[PDB]
Amino acid sequence: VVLSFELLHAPATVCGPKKSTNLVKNKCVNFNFNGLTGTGVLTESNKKF
Amino acid sequence: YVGYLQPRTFLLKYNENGTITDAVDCALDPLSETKCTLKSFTVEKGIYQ
Ligand SMILES: *[C@@H]1O[C@H](CO)[C@@H](O)[C@H](O)[C@H]1NC(C)=O
Repeated sequence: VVLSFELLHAPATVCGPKKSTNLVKNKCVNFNFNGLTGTGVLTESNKKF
Repeated sequence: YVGYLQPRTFLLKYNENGTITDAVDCALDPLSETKCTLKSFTVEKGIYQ
């Protein structure tokens, strides 16, 4: 069985088991949002997606 | 109306809202090529390679 992992700029929806943690604000906290990983502070964003 | 798509390079302008307000088709005419080269919808007086 050849599992081809096609990854690109889209909602992955194939996310192997991982729990969720309550969101935090105004604190430099490591974040992993649906595979997008990084470090920084999270603030309410006024931009209109 | 029916049209056909072709592989082309475009310069898209996103406003503060986040919407594509204007676009430039680089290969349409030399002015558009200059705009795409300069990365600006306004081109000042001069000669541009
Ligand atoms: C773009 O943002 C401004 C900011 O006040 C707002 O007034 C305007 O309605 C927005 N444009 C649209 C199309 O919603």
